[PDB]
Amino acid sequence: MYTFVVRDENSSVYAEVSRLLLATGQWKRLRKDNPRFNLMLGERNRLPFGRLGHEPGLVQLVNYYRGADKLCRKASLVKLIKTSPELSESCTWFPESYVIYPTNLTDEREVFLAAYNRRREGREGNVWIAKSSAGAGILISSEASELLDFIDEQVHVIQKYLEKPLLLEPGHRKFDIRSWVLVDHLYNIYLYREGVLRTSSEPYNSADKTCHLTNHCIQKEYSKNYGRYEEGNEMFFEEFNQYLMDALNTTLENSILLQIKHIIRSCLMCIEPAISTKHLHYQSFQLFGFDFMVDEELKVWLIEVNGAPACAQKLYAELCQGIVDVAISSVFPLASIFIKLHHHH
Amino acid sequence: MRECISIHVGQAGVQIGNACWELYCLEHGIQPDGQMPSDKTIGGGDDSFNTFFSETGAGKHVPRAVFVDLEPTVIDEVRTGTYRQLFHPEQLITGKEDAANNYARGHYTIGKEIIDLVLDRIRKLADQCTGLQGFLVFHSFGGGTGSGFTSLLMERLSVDYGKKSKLEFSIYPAPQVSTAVVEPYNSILTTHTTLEHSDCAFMVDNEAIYDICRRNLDIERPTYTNLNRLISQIVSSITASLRFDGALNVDLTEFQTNLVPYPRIHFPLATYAPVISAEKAYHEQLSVAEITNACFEPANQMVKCDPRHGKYMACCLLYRGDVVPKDVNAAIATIKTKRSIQFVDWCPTGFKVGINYQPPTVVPGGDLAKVQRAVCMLSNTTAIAEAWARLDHKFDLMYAKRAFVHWYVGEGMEEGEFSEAREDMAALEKDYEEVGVD
Amino acid sequence: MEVIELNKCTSGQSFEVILKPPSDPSLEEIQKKLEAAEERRKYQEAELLKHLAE
Amino acid sequence: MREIVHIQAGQCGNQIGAKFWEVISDEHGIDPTGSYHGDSDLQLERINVYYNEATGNKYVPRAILVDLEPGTMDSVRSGPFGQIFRPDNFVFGQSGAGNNWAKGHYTEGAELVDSVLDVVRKESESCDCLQGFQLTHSLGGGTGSGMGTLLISKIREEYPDRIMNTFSVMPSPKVSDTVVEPYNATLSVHQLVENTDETYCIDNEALYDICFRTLKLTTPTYGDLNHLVSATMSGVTTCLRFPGQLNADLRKLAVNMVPFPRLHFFMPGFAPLTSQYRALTVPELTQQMFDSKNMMAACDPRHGRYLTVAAIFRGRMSMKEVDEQMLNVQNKNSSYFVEWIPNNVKTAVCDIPPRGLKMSATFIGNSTAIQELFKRISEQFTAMFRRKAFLHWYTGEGMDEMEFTEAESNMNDLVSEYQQYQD
Ligand SMILES: Nc1nc2c(ncn2[C@@H]2O[C@H](COP(=O)(O)OP(=O)(O)OP(=O)(O)O)[C@@H](O)[C@H]2O)c(=O)[nH]1
Ligand SMILES: Nc1ncnc2c1ncn2[C@@H]1O[C@H](COP(=O)(O)OP(=O)(O)CP(=O)(O)O)[C@@H](O)[C@H]1O
Ligand SMILES: Nc1nc2c(ncn2[C@@H]2O[C@H](COP(=O)(O)OP(=O)(O)O)[C@@H](O)[C@H]2O)c(=O)[nH]1
Ligand SMILES: [Ca+2]
Ligand SMILES: [Ca+2]
Ligand SMILES: [Ca+2]
Ligand SMILES: [Mg+2]
Ligand SMILES: [Mg+2]
Ligand SMILES: [Mg+2]
Repeated sequence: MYTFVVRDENSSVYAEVSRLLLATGQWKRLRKDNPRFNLMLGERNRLPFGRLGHEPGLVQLVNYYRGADKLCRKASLVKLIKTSPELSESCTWFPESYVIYPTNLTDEREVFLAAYNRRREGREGNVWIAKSSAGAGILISSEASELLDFIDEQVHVIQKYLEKPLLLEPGHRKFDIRSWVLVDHLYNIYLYREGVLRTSSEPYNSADKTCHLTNHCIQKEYSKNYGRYEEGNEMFFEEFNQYLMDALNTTLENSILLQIKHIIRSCLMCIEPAISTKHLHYQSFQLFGFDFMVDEELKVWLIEVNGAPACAQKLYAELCQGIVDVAISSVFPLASIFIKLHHHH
Repeated sequence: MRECISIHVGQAGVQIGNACWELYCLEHGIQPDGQMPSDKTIGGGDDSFNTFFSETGAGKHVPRAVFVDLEPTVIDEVRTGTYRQLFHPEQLITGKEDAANNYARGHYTIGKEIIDLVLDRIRKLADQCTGLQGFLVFHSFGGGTGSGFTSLLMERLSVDYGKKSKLEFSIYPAPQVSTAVVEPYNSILTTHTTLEHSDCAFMVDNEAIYDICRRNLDIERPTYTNLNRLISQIVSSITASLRFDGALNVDLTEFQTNLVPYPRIHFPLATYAPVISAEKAYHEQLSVAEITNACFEPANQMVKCDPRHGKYMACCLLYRGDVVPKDVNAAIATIKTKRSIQFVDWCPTGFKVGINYQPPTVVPGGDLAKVQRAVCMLSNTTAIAEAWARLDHKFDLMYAKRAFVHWYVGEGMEEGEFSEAREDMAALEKDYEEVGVD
Repeated sequence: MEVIELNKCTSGQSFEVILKPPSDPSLEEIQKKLEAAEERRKYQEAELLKHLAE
Repeated sequence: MREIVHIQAGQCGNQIGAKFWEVISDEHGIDPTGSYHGDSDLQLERINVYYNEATGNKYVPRAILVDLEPGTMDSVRSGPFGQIFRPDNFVFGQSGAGNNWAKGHYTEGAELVDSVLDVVRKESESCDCLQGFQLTHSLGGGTGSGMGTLLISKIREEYPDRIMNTFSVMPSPKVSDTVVEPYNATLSVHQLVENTDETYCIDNEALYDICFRTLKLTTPTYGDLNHLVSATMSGVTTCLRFPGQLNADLRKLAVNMVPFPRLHFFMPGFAPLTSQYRALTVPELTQQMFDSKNMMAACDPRHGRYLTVAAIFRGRMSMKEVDEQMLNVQNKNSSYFVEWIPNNVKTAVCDIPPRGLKMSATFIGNSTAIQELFKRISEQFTAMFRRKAFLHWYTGEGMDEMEFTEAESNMNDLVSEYQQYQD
């Protein structure tokens, strides 16, 4: 009879995991402040990692990797890619990005302007985007003056805006690919076989942020074609793969999925020495949400990594069961839907 | 040559002290009767080992140590132990009824009645010193005497020896061997009143020592004897520079200079390697790189915590045995390319290295196997604050209900001292977070 | 990686390696606290004896 | 040399006290003549805690026998180990107490208490470092209950800085002698709330059920009930009588067991309880030790929460497996241990097992479920007091109805205090 505690009532993913654990009849839930637990579904902010692994006779497992925020923060991700030799500033699958602290507060203002002028002089597309972790507040402009003035009005980052995205037909619309990745206590990297494309219901216009931001909340609030093409502006891999074969004469695995798996491994292997719990007094696993962008050349670009992601309604049951199977039951056995990305530890 | 006086308070302090001086004698070739054949200066001398041992006209090398306990049962072991001939009776001070795991009882009630006697006995040893550096104080956090009387003694020492340095070896409480539920109370109370009086304190979590004994020594249920044997090895590695010829950490002042840039943050993390079981007849001797790499494994630290999620302010490598500087630098370079070692911006990213050619000494018949080379790393990491957070959380749980508080108030202590000590720990935790977190 | 302050003797040697440059209460007050606490004990015990006398 | 002074008062107190000394005397190798004939130095390591040493290498129990009638103490002197007690330590009157708390506390008992304190003073004066006192008595009678609590009050006045510990037998209508037992017990409980640091609550209802339901004794006698108490008292005092690290003295035990001064009433438990040669594994001891059927207070532990717990394992066994099983109990039933007292369960192990057993376990629990015991006594008290029934036995000794009203309120407060910490 294993025990666990719930410290994040707003987690829809682990609310199902907690429900599944109870349904097994072998997991007993405890008060959120009871220390004699085997598993902790910890809170998002200020998770007391320092108090884990100090209970004699209790194998303790938590659903978050301490130090993973470096990968799940806008500014942190940019700094990690540039400063990490495994990724290097010459990274080809990550858009050119710069960290810009507001003037009312190192910083990369002068470095950003140096590359901006090169594009303006070189006649190249000089459209950038500004964003931060304190958003639902994103500004897309071709003038660097508006981007810098907007930040001054929270640390923000500016990266190159992909002006040539792969547009789905019919519709001539934008989209993004969400991939769920589970890393267990052994640091095996499991990629959920099922992905989702959060597509924009409005035609892409390169000359209004409704057709540029593929967020599910913006498409269901400011878009007038929500659910026209696919239910909830969510196209799954089965349909997307069929489209790639009919339109571009290729498969999702070859044109896109190979680059996605390559990007997932590079990011997770880079921080492995810093967050691995191999020889630690407590063990960690975590579910990640990778968001990618595809251009017209079928090149995959990494946009953001979410450490506390949600899941598609139709995929909650399958994914949450996989979490219990490979992540929880592997440490606490009771009485595949993932693709293992093998690597060197 | 400048003398150091060792002070052992309470059961934990006394028993750990007994194991250390046993190891010192083996290391310096001092026999149980106090004779030292290698010492050719009979009755005197200013050698490195004389910082811990005085010499009589008859050639006896008497440790510069004082043993104090509010109950006589533990110190009576030393009076009839193997090394009973080392200490003269004036060095062993015992009461009749102990502090009953009550800080207030050890600090106010019983401590007030024996404090003057302890100081007078310490004064006797101080008068034998041409130039006293300071004191080394051994005690537990959780015991009533170790916590309550130690804090009273540290205050008086600051008054009577204002210019002398004071270092601590403190036993952090662990339930697997704990003897009282109020040990979180006593830990915070003693840390609050001792913080401004200690220049450098080496905390040893019994949990870490307990698990190292079970994992590396194959001891199913480690006892205090098993724990103290291992603790004495770490203590010996820390004090070896004071007892042998060398150029690193040659005096107590250098410990603060090299390990403590900020006074309040004076709790360095100790990591030791290798710990090999004596039952293993033949064990593959570890290299310099391997034992150096093990210094960055939480499983070998005296306090379980993750330095990867903190920042370093200083770091010393204390090697014993077959170790040359060339091999140390090669191991350090490799570790930098595979480990997460973040220093604070206002400090250089480097290591102070000390090498003593004599390999570690092991007590005959003990549980530790003889090794050709060993290392103890002393790093001032903010990650050690995890031990404060754990301790403070348990304090908060009990104090919110005032559980057991009446025992302390009944001894004359005011309830306000609880919240005062807790607020000081809250500030201490805040300082660590400001230094190690962005 | 720079090695500095190399000191060698018969029993060992020490040195430093740099990998990157940087970027009390008086005796009077003590006795007052001890006596203050002892006085509170006397007050508490006197009240108990008063209670037992009733 | 931390000595304990033992006091046994009244019929129940002296009959159980005598059996206790018979049991521990056998464990320490002391014969009825006071001579030691053991075979292990662990028996004499802490022998002075309960025994004085006289001329000729004789060990004399540091026990004082008190009663307002000579009957029971005459049987003790003429019974097993009767000659081992110090003759001058028999302090008795002739009138009796008629199962009347007022007689023991105010009239008959007051006439005799000074001579008892003289013997206590003589025993304490020859102590190197007196820990405190342990009193064995019942609460339902007159001498143990009334004069027992009077002794405690006067001992505390003369030795205020000493620990006061009692083994108190709680009355039950199942095993009852008089209808006034709830009166005597209620009056005594308030005395204990104020003047003791540790009270082991022994409920005669539980002892009878164990003898009948568990031990298969169709017609249990007081002698059978006292067998359980003897074995329980030996277990709870193990940490005091043998070399150990946890709860080795009365004060440290109180510090570990009593988070609040008034909540110092403990539920004792013993295991095994067999009707007999089969070996009992460490997991089996642990389960039985925490089983309500092995408790002595007749209180369901699942009806409350454990503030603190002291466990003692006796015999040659795997201390590793002991720690594992204890951690399994806490981790599999953590809801029954308060979370605001971290690591409130302490475990001790002793190599010397009790007679006739290779392995045994003793349970000492401070549970809020003990309020059920005080509620039960309060209901029986009120059922009679609402009609002032049988009060004349007490008003005839000078007591007033107001004193009964205050005792009723005091125990209802004690019940309320337990209820706030159970939530
Ligand atoms: N490592 C180690 N820890 C010990 C030893 N003895 C006691 N402890 C720890 O110290 C704490 C209890 O403090 P003690 O030193 O035993 O108590 P004390 O200092 O004698 O003070 P009193 O309450 O008066 O007995 C517990 O957490 C024990 O685990 C020992 O020999 N070695
Ligand atoms: N460099 C870039 N080039 C093109 N489009 C971009 C872009 N950066 C962001 N976007 C667009 O903006 C949308 C939202 O950006 P981002 O993913 O940073 O927001 P968010 O983090 O609030 C949503 P989520 O957490 O679901 O990823 C993306 O889904 C994408 O459509
Ligand atoms: N367990 C046990 N209980 C007893 C014994 N004798 C009496 N009692 C209980 O004690 C109460 C009577 O008190 P008693 O000791 O006889 O009165 P006293 O002599 O005036 O103190 C009743 O509740 C009895 O059930 C005994 O030998 N063993
Ligand atoms: Ca000499
Ligand atoms: Ca000072
Ligand atoms: Ca008379
Ligand atoms: Mg995101
Ligand atoms: Mg002690
Ligand atoms: Mg009777």
